[PDB]
Amino acid sequence: PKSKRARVYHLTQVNKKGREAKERLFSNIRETIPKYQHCFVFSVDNMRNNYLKDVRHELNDCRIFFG
Amino acid sequence: AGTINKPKKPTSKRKTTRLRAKISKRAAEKKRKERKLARKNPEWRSKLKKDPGIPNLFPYKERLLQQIEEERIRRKEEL
Amino acid sequence: TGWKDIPPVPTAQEFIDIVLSRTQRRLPTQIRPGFKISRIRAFYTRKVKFTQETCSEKFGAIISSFPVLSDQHPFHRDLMNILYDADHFKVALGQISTAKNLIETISRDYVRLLKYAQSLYQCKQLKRAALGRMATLIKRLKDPLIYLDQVRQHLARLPDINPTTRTLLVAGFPNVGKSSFVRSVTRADTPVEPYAFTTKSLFVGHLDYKYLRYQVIDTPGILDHPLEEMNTIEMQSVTALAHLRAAVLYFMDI
Amino acid sequence: PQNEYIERHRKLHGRRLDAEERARKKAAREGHKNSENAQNLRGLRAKLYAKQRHAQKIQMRKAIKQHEERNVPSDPIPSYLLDRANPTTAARFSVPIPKVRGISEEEMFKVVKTGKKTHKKGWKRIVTKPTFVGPDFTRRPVKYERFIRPMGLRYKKANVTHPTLNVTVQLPILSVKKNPSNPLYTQLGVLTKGTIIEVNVSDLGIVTASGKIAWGRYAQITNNPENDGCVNAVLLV
Amino acid sequence: SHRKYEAPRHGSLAFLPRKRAARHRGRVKSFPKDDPKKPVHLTAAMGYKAGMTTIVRDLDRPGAKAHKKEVVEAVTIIDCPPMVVVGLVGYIETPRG
Amino acid sequence: MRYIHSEETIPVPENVKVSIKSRLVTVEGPRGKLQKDLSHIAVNFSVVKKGVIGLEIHHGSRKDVAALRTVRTIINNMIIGVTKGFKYKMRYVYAHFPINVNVEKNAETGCYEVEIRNFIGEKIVRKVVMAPGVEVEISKAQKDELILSGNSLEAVSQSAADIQQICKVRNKDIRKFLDGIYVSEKGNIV
Amino acid sequence: KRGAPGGKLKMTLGLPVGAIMNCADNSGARNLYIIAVKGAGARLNRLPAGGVGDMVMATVKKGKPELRKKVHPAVIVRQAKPWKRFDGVFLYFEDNAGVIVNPKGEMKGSAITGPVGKEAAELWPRIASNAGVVM
Amino acid sequence: EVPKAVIEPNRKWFTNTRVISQDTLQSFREAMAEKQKDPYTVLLKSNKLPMSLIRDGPKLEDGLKKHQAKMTIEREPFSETFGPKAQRKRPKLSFNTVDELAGYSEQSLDSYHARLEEKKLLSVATAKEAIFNKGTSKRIWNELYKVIDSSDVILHVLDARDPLGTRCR
RNA sequence: CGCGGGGUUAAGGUGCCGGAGUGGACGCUCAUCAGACACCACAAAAGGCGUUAGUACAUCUUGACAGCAGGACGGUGGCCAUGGAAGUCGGAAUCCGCUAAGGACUGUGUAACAACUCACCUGCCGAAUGUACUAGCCCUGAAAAUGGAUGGCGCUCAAGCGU
RNA sequence: GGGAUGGCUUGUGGCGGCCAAGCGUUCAUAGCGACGUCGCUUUGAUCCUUCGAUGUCGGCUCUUCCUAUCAUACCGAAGCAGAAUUCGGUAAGCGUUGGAUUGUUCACCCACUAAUAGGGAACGUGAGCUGGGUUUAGACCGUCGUGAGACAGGUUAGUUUUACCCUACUGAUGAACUCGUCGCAAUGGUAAUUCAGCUUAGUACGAGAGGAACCGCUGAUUCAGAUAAUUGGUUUUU
Ligand SMILES: [Mg+2]
Repeated sequence: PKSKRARVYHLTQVNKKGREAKERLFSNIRETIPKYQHCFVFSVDNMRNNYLKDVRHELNDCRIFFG
Repeated sequence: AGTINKPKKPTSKRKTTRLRAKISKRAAEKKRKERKLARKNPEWRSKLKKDPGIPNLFPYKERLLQQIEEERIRRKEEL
Repeated sequence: TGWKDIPPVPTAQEFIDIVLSRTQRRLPTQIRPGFKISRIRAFYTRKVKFTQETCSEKFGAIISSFPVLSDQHPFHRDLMNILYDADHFKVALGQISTAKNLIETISRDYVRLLKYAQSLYQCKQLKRAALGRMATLIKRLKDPLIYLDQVRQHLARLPDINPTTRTLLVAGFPNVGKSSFVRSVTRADTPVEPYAFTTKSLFVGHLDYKYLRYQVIDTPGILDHPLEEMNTIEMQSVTALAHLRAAVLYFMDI
Repeated sequence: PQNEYIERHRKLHGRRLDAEERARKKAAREGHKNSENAQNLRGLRAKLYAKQRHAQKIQMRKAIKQHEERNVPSDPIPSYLLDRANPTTAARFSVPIPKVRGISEEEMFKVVKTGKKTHKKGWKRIVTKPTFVGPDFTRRPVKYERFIRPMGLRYKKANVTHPTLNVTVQLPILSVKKNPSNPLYTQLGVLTKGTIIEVNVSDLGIVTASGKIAWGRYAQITNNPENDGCVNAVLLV
Repeated sequence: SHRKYEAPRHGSLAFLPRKRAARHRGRVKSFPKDDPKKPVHLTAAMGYKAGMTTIVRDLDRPGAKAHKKEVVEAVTIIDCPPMVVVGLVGYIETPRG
Repeated sequence: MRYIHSEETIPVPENVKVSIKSRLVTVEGPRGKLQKDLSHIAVNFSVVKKGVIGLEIHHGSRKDVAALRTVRTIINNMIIGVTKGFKYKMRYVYAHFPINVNVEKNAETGCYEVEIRNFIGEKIVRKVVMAPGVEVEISKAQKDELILSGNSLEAVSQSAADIQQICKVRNKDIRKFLDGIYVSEKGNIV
Repeated sequence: KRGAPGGKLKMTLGLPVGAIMNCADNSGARNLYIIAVKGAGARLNRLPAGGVGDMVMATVKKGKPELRKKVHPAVIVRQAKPWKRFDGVFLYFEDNAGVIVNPKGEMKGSAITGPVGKEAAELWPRIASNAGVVM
Repeated sequence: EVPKAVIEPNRKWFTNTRVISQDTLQSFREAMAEKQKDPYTVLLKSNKLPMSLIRDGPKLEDGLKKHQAKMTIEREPFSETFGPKAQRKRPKLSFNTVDELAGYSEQSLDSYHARLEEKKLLSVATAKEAIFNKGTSKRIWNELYKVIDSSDVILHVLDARDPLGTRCR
């Protein structure tokens, strides 16, 4: 296929994460499991979710994963 | 361009004997000159060329690698 | 009158492309080795002379179109120094004239050599040598051409201030209503805003009083520090106050 | 209008209502347009387009490689010479050009015809290559001038490069020492490729071991002055 | 080599050949295009050239310099006795005309 | 490579009737009838399912396989035209000279006609004839707005483009002279 | 704007390049030598020529020395070659004469001696204002 | 016949052909300083000398003037002075106080009026006739330079009625 | 290479001119003067969002590639400079927190802010993709001047190209 | 007696150093190397530095072709406000002038103009007319030569003189088909061009100075085809 969309190489600082981010998320969750008495599941459906920053600040003794 | 409505003078594909002979002579001279330059070439050349190897899409490449291992082990045992 | 009739100043690469495309297209290109040597000499001599003539026309147009600072009224001379550094202005035009003279010298030398060249190959080499040396000289002018094109655009948009007519010069601190007064008495579109240095260049409007035409000059504001600490914006107003014989309206906000 | 009036007009009235859409669509059509130019332009215009596209592709590759490598003087000089533009600075007594193309007398000299009859006398010869005539030169009378060295082909200076110091200076020519094709060419002072000339090296500031100033040295001509319109030489050091 | 000073060619090649006309009576090469919605009418007539004379015209040409003024103009008189109709020719359309 | 079989599908709504004969497609809806000849494209039409049209190409190259996507969208646009319709809103703006737009319906031809006057003070009257089936109305909700509506998207958008191109400023700086008639909204009637 | 006036009907041109005509004004010049005609077209070997009402470029051969060193625009007001007006009248004057003007048509001198033609008077309002007789 | 054009290896190619001592240079500089011109003496044979090491240097005013432009560009490049990336904020002035500015404006206006009056004291005109270009032809000046190249003595002939008028400087 | 009859071939050919195949097999190619007796030059490591066949590296149901809906933050208006300058006129540094992720910022924008946008992340979706090279064929890779040439017609799953 | 370089060329210098993606090489780490870069080759100046004919071009008339486009037409871009332009694209349909200057490479000046574009068909030898390179015999001066004479040269005067042939071209007749009248239309040719004025409008636009365009109207330039009422010219109306 000679006719193709030219891919834009980005001259920006931040690169794609890859499998390293997945393994880091795995290790962070599995290392936070033994330190806490309860693990809640919460849902935020069709919401902007920028207020989770304030929720994380308020619950400073808790650990929130949103991955 | 307005080629379809107003075409220009055609570029002839009919060769002349003079140009054919001159092109043949220049090609022969270029072959001789290239042979001479290859004979006086100072660029380094490898004794053995680099092998491409086995293509990855060949479905029994791993089996061929196993056979290569077995052959070299048998050769080492025999020697 | 103004300075809108200055022709556009190309970059060095655009200049080279323009000159060489004129030479390529406005002259015949096909010459044969089997022709007479005088015919070959005439062909390449004409190529070199035409290239030099195009360069001379464009450089001379640049030199003759831009203002001569020494020929201006002292207001326009000082204002031009404020807007563009006068040393840089004269230096850029000096480089243009020097390149024009050197291109003519190169053309004369290679025409003289083409008088004695003995073959098409030698004539072609001398022609290419002359054109390449001209292109090198033009390529050395990269920064002055960019600077002069920017100066040309700003000069084209400068307001026309007659320095010997009836003029009202509105001066003062920033934010005291200078542009508001000028908008209220003239038709000039000088913006009015609450922040300091809304007006960054001289603006001129006009009015009629007793069947006579007056010009009114809105200025950037002036701060209370000596002349050595003033930037170019405030120094435009200082130049207008120093060199224009006018009626000065100093605006104050009590 | 005065000052930045088109910018003020944009501030007060905006642009045309389809301006952003048309610009976006044209930028989107640029890929097809560039391919159409690559396949349909002709002649010199096509050649210049292809060369300039080659230059863009090389520059883009360099920028991409530098951005990949974002996450990763030579000779000792004193402090007063730091941050200046300094040159890079990179028995058998053989010259750099030991052999050049030989020039026959037929190529060197052309016949100047004299006389008013249809058959012309042909004893005069004109030198077709650049020459050096030396100081205090007065031409022979025309009745006794066999060899014509025209004034437009006479040279006095040369662009001499020093191989060790890596500098090129324009220097006066002192004399022509040896034209490799013919001693007659040497005597006439012909400046062709491979010719050994004597040059004035006062500007180069060369001091001998005894403290004397060396102002005359030998250079070899490395170009063809009859084709270039200049004399280029390399100092023999 | 090229002609040094340009000049247009003498005469029009549209009126070639400059031979004698094949007939004394002029030939109507083309009649006006027929519109069937118009009423029936004749498209041509014959006459005999008698000579020329001079007239004075009271000109009504708005925008012209000679507007509302008298102009002297040359005219041609054609003697036109009535024609007599004696025949009718029918024409069909074929792929050869 | 030649692909043995390639297929696309078009869903048909309940109020639509589609008739295809020798690649001549006729689409019937509440809003009327549209027709389109697709015999320049090699395609086999079928009824795969109740309310689904199947399009297929046999032994085709990549280009022939790709052409079915165009055929699919073209027929889907005819279906959308006979169901919901197409509507293009245009806005005309000016600086000093008010643009006068008058809309008539030619009784002889059945087409709408748009006359544009006083475009930057010009004295000529610009006349654009709409494609048959395109209706033009001057809006009452908004100032200086025309509304072109119809069943055929191509006819509506080409009529809008003809109006856009007839009012072109020539030999003036277009950073400064902003007058014109521009397409401002595209959508469905329903 | 160039010197050629608009709205001028075709007339017989009587004065080609090289003609010397009288100066009908009091600017100091006695005669005018035509070197060019405004509005003349391009034709091989054809001398440019003007008639009454045309602007030409002229040099002064006889007159004040201050006028000798310049090329002045001039308007032909009288010609001796017969020409026809639109009323069928063929007419001519007894000499060829013109007046020096500027490119805007305003006269250098302040009075005109003799009559001027209707064509020149109608095309140039300053000449019409300075004419005593119009024929 | 094409010859063999070859340069033999030789130690003479890599030596100094002409050397001069510092004492000799100083003596020649003293000769430079004490040289006087006599119309009744002619030059018969020039001495081959390194004259760039002997002659007096340029005057300091011309030496600084000849580098002022490149100095100003090296100090302040064109793109930093005017343009979209320009950083110039402080102008260069010929005055430092408001009183000096008032005096400067007065003197500038006087000089401007003086130059206008000088220019004023100093229909298009007809072209200069081609007869007044005689004596400036390329053919004539080619003949002149040919004669100069061929002659040892040059007799410049002057009309006694107008000697400086006929003198060719 | 004597004068003849019959038979068979070489080089070259078998759409018509033209004797002999619109012969067979698998592919490739669409040229705004293709190509058909090319090799040389133009001409390069040349330019192609033409079209196929490959090689290598890489991503991917732990959801790739394209999109759409949203996030894109806090120390912080980081330092210097500037009339003003807050990621976005400049000079130089370019770290930390919260992180799922988010540059001391990729562009638009403001006098400066604001606002928008990109990098990067999440949800929806759903199965294959991306990049760089290599080999074919095709286009461009420079042309003058009376009207003309694959020998001519003409030929496009060829009557072109490879076997 | 013998004769009378060419699928060349075009727009971007040479020499020297450095860098360099890549090519090679990886028992040697050399060698090649695009894109680039750096060195040599007046603050808008000076006008007191014109640097060698062995090589020859012209002019008139007239036709055609190329496009490498000066103008006219359309179009893309630019602080392109308007006006005037500049850079570029398609385009050869249509134009592309009149003079001065020979103490000279006759090339540059002046003006008109919409514009005063560049070439080929000769100059890769070459019977149209007529000037210069140019040169038989007469003559003078300069340089050389003892001289006859020759030339670094300069000046003056000076014999080639078809066409009725074939073809081509332009026109004109014509056999065969009874004579004639009215027609058709294959094919070949083909034609128009540019400017100005009035209106729009002192309007859009503009701080001001200034200042358009479409529709509408009237002339003129160059070209082309006719004509003779009138005005000039011509007179063997002898
Ligand atoms: Mg304010």
